Order: sequence, then C-alpha cells, then structure tokens
Amino acid sequence: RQINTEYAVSLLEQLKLFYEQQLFTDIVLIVEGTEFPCHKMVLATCSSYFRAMFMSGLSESKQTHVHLRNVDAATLQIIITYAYTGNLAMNDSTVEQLYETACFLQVEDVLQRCREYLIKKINAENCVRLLSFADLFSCEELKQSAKRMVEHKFTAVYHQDAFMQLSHDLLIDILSSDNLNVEKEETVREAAMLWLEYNTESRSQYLSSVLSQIRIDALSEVTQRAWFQGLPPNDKSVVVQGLYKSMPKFFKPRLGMTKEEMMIFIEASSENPCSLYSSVCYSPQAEKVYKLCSPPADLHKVGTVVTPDNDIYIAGGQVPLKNTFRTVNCFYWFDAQQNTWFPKTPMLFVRIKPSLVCCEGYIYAIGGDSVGGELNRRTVERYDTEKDEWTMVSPLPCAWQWSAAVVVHDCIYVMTLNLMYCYFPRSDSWVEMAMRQTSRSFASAAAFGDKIFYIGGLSVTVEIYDVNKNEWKMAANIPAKRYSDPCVRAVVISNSLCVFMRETHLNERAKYVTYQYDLELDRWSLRQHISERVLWDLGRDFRCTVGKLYPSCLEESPWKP
Amino acid sequence: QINTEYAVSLLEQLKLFYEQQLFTDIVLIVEGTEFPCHKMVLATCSSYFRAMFMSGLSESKQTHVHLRNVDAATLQIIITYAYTGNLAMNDSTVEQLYETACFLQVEDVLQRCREYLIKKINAENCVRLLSFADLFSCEELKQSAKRMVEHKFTAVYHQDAFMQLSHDLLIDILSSDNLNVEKEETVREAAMLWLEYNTESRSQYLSSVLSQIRIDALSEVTQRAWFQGLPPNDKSVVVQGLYKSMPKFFKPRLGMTKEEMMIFIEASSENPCSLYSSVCYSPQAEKVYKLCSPPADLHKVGTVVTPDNDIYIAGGQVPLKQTAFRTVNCFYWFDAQQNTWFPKTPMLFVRIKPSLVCCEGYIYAIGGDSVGGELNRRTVERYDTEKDEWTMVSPLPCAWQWSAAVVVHDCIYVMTLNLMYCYFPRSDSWVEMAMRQTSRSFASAAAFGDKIFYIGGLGSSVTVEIYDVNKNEWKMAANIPAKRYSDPCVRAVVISNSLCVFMRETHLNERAKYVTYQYDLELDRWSLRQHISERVLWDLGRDFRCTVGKLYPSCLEESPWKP
Amino acid sequence: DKIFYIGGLSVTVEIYDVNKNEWKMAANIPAKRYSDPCVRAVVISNSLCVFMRETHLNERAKYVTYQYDLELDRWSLRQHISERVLWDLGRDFRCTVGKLYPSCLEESPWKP
Repeated sequence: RQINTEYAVSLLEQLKLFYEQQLFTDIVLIVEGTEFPCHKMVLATCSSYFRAMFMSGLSESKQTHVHLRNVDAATLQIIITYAYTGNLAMNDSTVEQLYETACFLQVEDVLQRCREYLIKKINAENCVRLLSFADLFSCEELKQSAKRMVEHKFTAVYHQDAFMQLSHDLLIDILSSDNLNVEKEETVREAAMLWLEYNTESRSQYLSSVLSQIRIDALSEVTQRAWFQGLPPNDKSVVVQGLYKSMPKFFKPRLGMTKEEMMIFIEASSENPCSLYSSVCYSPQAEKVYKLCSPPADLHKVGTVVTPDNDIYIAGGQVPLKNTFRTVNCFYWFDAQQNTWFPKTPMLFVRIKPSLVCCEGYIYAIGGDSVGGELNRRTVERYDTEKDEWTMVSPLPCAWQWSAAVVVHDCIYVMTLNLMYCYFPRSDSWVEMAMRQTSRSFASAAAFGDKIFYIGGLSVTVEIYDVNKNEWKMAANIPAKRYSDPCVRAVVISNSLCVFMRETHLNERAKYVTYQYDLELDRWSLRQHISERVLWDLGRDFRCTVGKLYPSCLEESPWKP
Repeated sequence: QINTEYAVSLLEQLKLFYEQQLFTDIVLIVEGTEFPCHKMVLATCSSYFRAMFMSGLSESKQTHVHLRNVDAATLQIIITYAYTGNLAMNDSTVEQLYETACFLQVEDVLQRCREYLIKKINAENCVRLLSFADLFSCEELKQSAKRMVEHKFTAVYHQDAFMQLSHDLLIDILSSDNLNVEKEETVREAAMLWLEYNTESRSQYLSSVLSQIRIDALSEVTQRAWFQGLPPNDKSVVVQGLYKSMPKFFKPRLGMTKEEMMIFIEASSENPCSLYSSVCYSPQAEKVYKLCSPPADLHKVGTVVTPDNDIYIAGGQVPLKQTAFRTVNCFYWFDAQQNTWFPKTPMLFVRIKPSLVCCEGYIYAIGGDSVGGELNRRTVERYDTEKDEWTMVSPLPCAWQWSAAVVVHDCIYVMTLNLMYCYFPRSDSWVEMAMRQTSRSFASAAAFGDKIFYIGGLGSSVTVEIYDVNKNEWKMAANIPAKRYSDPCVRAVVISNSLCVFMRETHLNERAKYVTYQYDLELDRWSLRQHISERVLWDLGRDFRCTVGKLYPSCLEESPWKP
Repeated sequence: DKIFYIGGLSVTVEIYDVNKNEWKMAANIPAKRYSDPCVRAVVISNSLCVFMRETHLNERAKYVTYQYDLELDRWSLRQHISERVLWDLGRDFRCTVGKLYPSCLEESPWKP
C-alpha cells in the first residue's frame, strides 16, 4: 500500500532537497557544456530511456560523466524539475522542444501531458505546424485532431506559409480525405497548384500524384495549360502519364459542398419523458427536421452565437445539482462533422442565459446574470477566438435584464426595454444611440443588413432602426389571429429578412409557419408553412439561430407525423 | 505544494527497483543475510547512513558493509518502511524496533514506536517499559512510565523486573511524591525486599535508599533485619545507620490523601458559557471540589469505579459541527493525579447513557441505545484492561431501555422496568431471575454486600425493593420519609461500608435542597447521616450521575462559586 | 479644524471646514469588489488616520489602519493589524481615542 500522507510527500521533498544540495549524486549529465548532477534512481524511474541507459550492461553504465547530445539544456532543466517534484509548469512556446526531448528520453507521463496540452491548443494557426510535428513524431491523437482542424480551417485559408513545407504522405492524406470544408472544387485545385508552383522540378512525380489526387473535376479546367507553361524541357512520358488522368479514378462528389443554410434550435420539447430539453434543426430548403446532441446532456439555459465562419458556440447555463439548478460557466463548441461538443476555456463568472455576440473575430458575452452579488452588475466580458482567453472590457452603462444584443457594421449593439448603447469594438466607447418610444421586454433582435429589427415584446411590435439614420420607426403589424400567442423569431435567411413565429390559442394546437418580409412593402408574405407532419412542438424557451450544417454527419429526428 | 501524484509514482517506482534489484550498489551484510539496497533511500530515512556514506572512510567506499549488533527482521522492516512508508508494528517486536531505530537514528520510526509504546503502557509491562526508557534516553516515555509505574506498582509492588533496576531509577521512584499507597509501610517493605535481592551489591545503595524514606520507619523494625543480612564484621554500616537518621524529618506522602468521595458528572454549569460541568462532594471535608470537564464536553456518558479505584468513561455524544448532537464511541480514562482524561481504545459501537460495570478486571457496558439497532440490538461488550481491547459477550435476551446494572458475586446483574437477568462470565450465559411486582424505570441501584437495592423509579419516588442474591426474591423494606408535594432525585451509592442515599428534593416555588440519609440495613430505616448545606453545594441538574470513588484533594482545586 | 465624514450607505470622503463652511471630496479609500468596509475615523498622535475592515464572500476579515495625508488625499499604509493578536470584532463595534494604563488592565488571551 502506498501511504500518501506521511512518507510520499516527505520522501519527494527530501529527494528534491538532496538534488538542490548536490547530495548523494552519482551521475551527471553533460549538455553542450552544462552540468546537471541529478541522481540515477529518479532518472531511471521517470524516463524509460535512462533505465536502459543505466541498467543495460555497456560502457556508459559504469560512467560517471555522460555526454548526452541532441537535447536542449533549458528543456532538460525543465524535465529534471518535473523529475524532482511532479510539477511540469509548461509554457505555450517551448512545447515543441519539450515534446521532442520527452519523446527522445521516452518519459511517458510528460509525453501524455504535452500531448494533451497540444491537442487542447490547436486554435487557428499552428494547426498545420503541429500536424507536421505529429507526422514527424508519431502521435495518433495529435495526428487525428490536427487532421480534423486542418480539414476545417485550411479549406478556408489554404495560404499558410507552414503548409507549403509538408511531406508527400501527409499532403496526400489531407487532399484525398473527404472531409474538406470547401463549398467549391476549384479552391483545392488552386491550393494544390500553388503547393506545386513554389517547388517545381523537384516534386514532379509528387506533382503527378497530387494531380491524380485532385481528380478530373478540377483536372479538366486549367491544369494542363499551366503545366505546359511550367513543364521541364524534353519531357514526353510525363505528357503520357498526365493525359491518362481523365477517365478513371472514381469521380465522386465531395462533402464540403453540403453547407445547407439551416436553423439551429435549442431547448425543444423532448420526446422521451426521461429527458427535459433537446436541440434540433430545421431545413428551409429540404423541409426536414434534424437533431443535434446536447452539449452537456444535462445543463440547460444556454446562449447561442454564430460567427461569420459558421461556427456554433455554447456558453453559460444552469444544471440541476442532482442532490441525492446550479450555474456553471463552462464553454463548448459544436463539431460540424463529428456531431459532438469539444469544451473550451471556461468563463470567469457563472452566467444565466448569456448573450454572445461575434465581432472582429471576437466573441462578446453581454449580460446574462454575471453573479448578481457582484457589486458592479452592469458589466460584460468578451472572448478571444485566437488567444483562447477572456479579456475584461468596459462595463455596461445601465443594468438590464432580458436584453438582446446584435452586431452591425462591425459594431456592438445591445437592446433593452427602451435604451440602446453602441460599444465601439476597438475604442471601447459605450455611446447612447436612440431611445425607443415603446417599453417592451422579453424580445430579441436580428441584425439583417444595416438595419436592426426589434420584433416582439410585452407582442407584434415591429420597430426598425437604422445605423446610418439613427432613428426608430414602425413598419406594420404581422398578420396574427385573435387571442393568439405570437412567439416571434427574427433571423436572416438567404440574404433575405424573414421571421419564424408560432401561434397558440385556447384548446388549440400550435402551428409553425415562416413568412417572407419585404423592406418597401412592410408586409410578411406567406413564404412557407411548416407542416406538423415533420416538425413537432418546440416549447417556450427555445432559441433560433442561423448556421450551415452537414446532413450526413447529423441524423434525422424520428417522430410520428 | 509538491505534486503528490509524482511523489507517489517516484516512491512506487523506487520500491519496484528495490524488489527487482536493478540499481542497488550497496549491500548490507547482517549475520550472513544479504540486503541489497540504495544509498539515497538510506540517507533520506536514517541519520546514520548519511554519516556512513558521506564520511570518507573504508566502509564508506566498500560496496560491502558488515553491519553488526542488529537484527535481520528489524533491518528488513526498517528498509521496507524506508522504501514504501508502511510500518507494520506488532505487540512483540517493538522493543527491538526501538533498539534498531536508536542505533540507526531514524526519527520517523522512532516517533512512531514512541507513540505505539505510549499507547501500549499498562500494568504488566510498566517496569519493563520504564527500564527500557532508562536504557535509551526518551523523556516522554520516561515521564509516562514514571506516572504509570508509580501508581500501578505502588498498588501492586510484585513485578519480577522490579528487582533488576538501576539505583538511580529506584531513587527517583521512591523519593517521588506521586506514589499511590494507602500506607507508608508497603513502600518500606518493597525497598527492603529489593535490597535483600543481593547482599553486597546493595550495601552501598543501602545508605541512599534509606535517605529517601521518612524516618518514621528508619528507627522502628526493619533495622535489625538489615543487621541480620549485614556482611560479617562490617562496622561501617551498623554504627553509620545508628547515628544517621537525624535529618529527613518525617513528611506525609501524597498517596495517603485518598478519601471516599461522591463523583458527579454533567452537573449544571456554574458559568453559563459552559454547557455541563463535573463537580464532586466531600462527605468528610464538607466542600465541593471541581473536576475536569468531560473530553470534548462528552454528554450522556456512563461511569464505573473498579475495585482498584479507577475511573472510566465510555460512550456519549458530542455536538456536531438549535439542536445538533452526534454519537461517538470514544473511550477515556481519568488520571487521579494529573486531573485530565487520557484517551483509550474506542469501542466498536456508539452508545448513549451506557451502564459501565466492572467485574473480573473487565469493564462491561450493557446497552446504551446503540446505532446498530439490529435484531440483537441488546448486544453488550466487555473491555480488556490487560490487552487494551474490546470483546463481545453473550447478548442480553431481551431489549431494554433506560436500565441499570450492578455487579454482585462475580456476576453482572442488569435491571429493567420489571425484569432481571444475571450474566455468568464463566459460562457466557444469561439466567432468568426474580420478577418485580412494580413497574418503575429511570432509577439507579447500588450493590452493597450480597444484596441489590433498587431505589426509586417511575419524577421518581421513595419506593425501595430489596433483592437478595442468595434468596432470589424481591422484597419491600420501607419508604424514605420525604417532604410531601415534592420531586426527590434519589441516588443510590455505597459509602463507609453502609448504604447511603443522595436525594435532592425540590418544593413548590422553592429551590432544590441537598441532603443525604443513612439507611439502617437491620432496622429498615433511613437515618439522617449528614445535611448538605446550600452554602457550599449549588444546583446540579437532573441528568447528573453519582458514583463512589477516591480522589486526592491536593491535586484537585476548590471550585470558586458563590453559595 | 476639519470634520471628516467617512462612509455611509461606503467610501465617501466628504471633508468640511468650519472656517470655510463647505463640503468637498478628497479621494476614495482602496476597496475591493464586494468589500464590506467598516470605516472608523479617529485622531491618532495628532495625525488623521482610519481603521477599516474588509469582508468578502467565503473570506476572513482583515484589520488594517492607514495613514492619511491632508494635501496628498491618499491613505498610506501605516500598519496592518495581524490576526495573530487581534480577532474578529463584529459589526456594531465602536472606536474612540483615549489613554490607558497597561499594568491596571489585562491582556486579552486568544489563540493566534
């Protein structure tokens, strides 16, 4: 039995003290002239290479001085600090060299720690770099994660400097995969070309291999003429092998072309009584209802946000204590292919129904019950999508509840009962814009074009605001029925303003129908009526947002018409 | 803080290396037994190996060291503790464990075995432990041995190891003012028999041992007996002791200051900040001496006084950290001199108001509202005062609540509302006894001679039912004459070889009055033995208990409280 | 010759002068988020000082006195009362300045 109370801590601390005082040392590591007198026992324990270094009978087993090369001394001191105390304390810059030295020394625990740290830090730019790093040092978890991140982002960037310097096998795996998040088939073609234009006459065979990989759909466009311009002289059989890649090799449709603009819904009426709420989706064009997996599977009252790059995030929320609703500041992100939710850096305050707004690539969480007891309650907190951290910003002018916030013209706009403040995204200047003549709450707003459409409130209030004009005006009243309960939802659909409303009467069933609204007509034309045979009841606390999803990755929601 | 995960990983990897013998460079050669180990672990654990390897001598460099004057098993257990931290300590090898720990100067194992020995000190190894603490310098063990040896040995003075003791240790023991003896002559004869263990090896110490005993026995008998055992023609001792007993004026010791007193627990706290306190009444000094508070204000407990005059506390509940109370099975022992409660081995099950009864040296706790509450919730358990452990006994056939128990004729007699069962320690069985004709509860009984006197019962009353063990029958004697329209609080106890009663009565719109009566056994009448004046004794409460015991007025202090 | 009205419901520092007959603000005493500050203003050794205690959620009270300057409008750190000698006081406690005898009085026993 390992008694952790007395001996373990005391033994570890005394070993660390002996290391500090250079006591009972019998082995010293020479690293480019730097001396590291650590002790044989702890070396052989942590590392799986030092045990063979000191146990296997050779000339270095009986050697007081050992000249170990190809290892960094700063990283080696970090390793020996982790070896005398159990604490790694890794930064964000020296992770690559630390992992390389750990792999060379075969230290499993620090290898796993660095693997987890790297798999948690594939943010935006090191994706291709760490993918190449994992290709050099075999790491299945890192390889798969970096491959997915590359298939997600490089398909939208395809210009990274590090991407040019890649091995043939990794590039073939990337290109031949059917996970390319590209809505068009020419971008991958030009990416492959530019990968084969900066290094030509050196990778001509690999040029032919990538040419075959990109396949006929993009091979029949321009590649022949560009290659004729750039081919080496006196090349004949290369023409023969290039001409062959027209008929064969199974031309098939890709997966990134299925970016159907749909609607993501949360907190729906769960089918099985064992579950409370569920997240589902609706297809405006396919006229189908898809489902999504709950991010925590137990926590509710979350807020949604969609970046211009079509990303889904979940922040805040409350979960039942399950003693024998507590608020959690956790954060999550939705995977567009794996149909799962990977968590991210949690917030600093446990918010209830936060309002997340994206601007300048930053996620801004406005209001939503930060803590309540916090003296400064009229406050906000934003997110960094690149650095993966939360930065405090200028607080709210006035404290508001059940508010809504949108982004227009790269500027933060938050709407409340009657007031509105514009927060300069860069100058952090909360300046009052205009005040509504009607006091309505429990409503949301949509940022369509350059006009904010605040719909609903307690109703059918249609108050249109323009940034360039800075004024509030009414347009019309949405066609509703007598004694109805219009749950209004305003959102952009296919670059056209539309609404999604549900009416409820006494002893009557709910009806779902979306209307097409015109700017100059001030009328909501009947666009499409959602049939109850495909979509069932949603509820009251459901939320709506616009985003593109994959039908194959998701699954249809089974429900009897 | 230091990462505990990496610490335990390092420790288990080092222990794996030790078991597999990979990086061992130094081998300990003890009586032909190989002990392959490392230098780092030995240096970290022991303070002798750090001076053995970091010295610069022959054995410091020799990969083979012949460690002598040690034991193989002790060295093995020390090494395995240094490699994994587990110290399996039994009741036999602790002596050699301490010997090797002192030889190797390992502080952790030394402290662990010191704690084990401070817990293991008892009557049958008191002198041996004191000699061991004299051989190896250990002040804590020496002081605990001093106290326990003084008390138990002055009670017993028959240990075989007492003969083989150093002169300085005996001088310290005999000259101390903490000895517990009813008379000053038993120590005299103990010293005489120790001196007569040898003849000439004790002659030089004869002049010193008599210098610590009072001269009241240095001129009476046991001076010619030494002359009988004197070496022949020795004229430097007879005439020496003839004119030597001028100094050392007779001073009474502390052991002769024990008086029959009534110990009270859970009394009404004079200070309102405290919840319940403990006081004591002096039937002879006519005063109220304060007592130490129960351990962690342990309420709802039971008391017992062994024939050796020892006080114990078992069961009870502590307020959990408005009503809030949690029951704990902690056990404690009261120090008659230090005025403190020394913790002992806790019980197996928690109890509320347990009946502690002593018999054949075993402490019996019958019932007491156990948390178990099973089919046989009437399970009783005895305590071993020799091995310091608890052992279950035959369960009580019937489940009883608010019961009392006494010991008569080497048997346990537990009493309930109307039934009685006698437990036979020899056969571990229960036998049906006589049935009472009155249903009374919440009363106490005192065992005087071979009779059981169940006094009171239900407030209480003046009903008395006397039971005879030899006759096996319940008979009435009389009713205690008390003031009408009152609620007396009867307390049966044995004192001065007679059955007296501690009955506190309260009248209407009047304060409680304290008075004790002497019950005439042959005349069947309660006679006024003494009236307790209210100028010294204040209110105690209702849930207070009383017991018969002896205490030292010198060690205790008078309670400062207004009449 | 100046009245220093401190606190109120906070850290309001309103200084009044008899010869000038006007109320003015000087500065704010350093207070943290949700720090219940029991301000106490009193004269110490012919120098204006304050005795304040801060309380947070799931946190222990801290006692510290600061030295305030008239022309600086700042409460310089004069002395921090260690909890090893002084324990918690409460909410309705009062403070006043006076001279006493140490021999006649007795030290308050309390575990650090």
